Amino acid sequence: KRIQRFDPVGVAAKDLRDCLLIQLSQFAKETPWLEEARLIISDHLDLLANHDFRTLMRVTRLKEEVLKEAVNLIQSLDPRPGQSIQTSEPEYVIPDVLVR
Amino acid sequence: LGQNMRVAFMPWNGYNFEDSILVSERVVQEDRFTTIHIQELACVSRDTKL
Repeated sequence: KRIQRFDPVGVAAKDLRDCLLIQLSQFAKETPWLEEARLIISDHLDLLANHDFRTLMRVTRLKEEVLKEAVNLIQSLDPRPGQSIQTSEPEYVIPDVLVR
Repeated sequence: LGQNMRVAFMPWNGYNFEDSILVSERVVQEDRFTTIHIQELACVSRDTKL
């Protein structure tokens, strides 16, 4: 938790969507649709993973076409934020007949 | 090549110790002798193996 209490959001996630949960927790409660976003992230993770928006609305009892905003808020939570640190890979291509 | 600025000959208050020039706020105001520059940069596309 202390490591997760460090940059970036979701450090040592292990379990998936821990970056999303950490970003949502870091996000202030003043943001709207945050409760439904957290509900989708915590336990409707499969519901959104299956893109089961109708099933998400039916199970989470979230408002129709309004839970979409919560799902978007959950989506904007830096998934694989740790992959952001890795940005440089060496270039390697062998032209064995180089038409130019 | 350059600005024709008014000056007067006298030392004063140590601010002109050996080889100093005392430009007051005036030449700041009309900002004569403001410098111009244009500098460039670029990037490449480089269709890669990855």
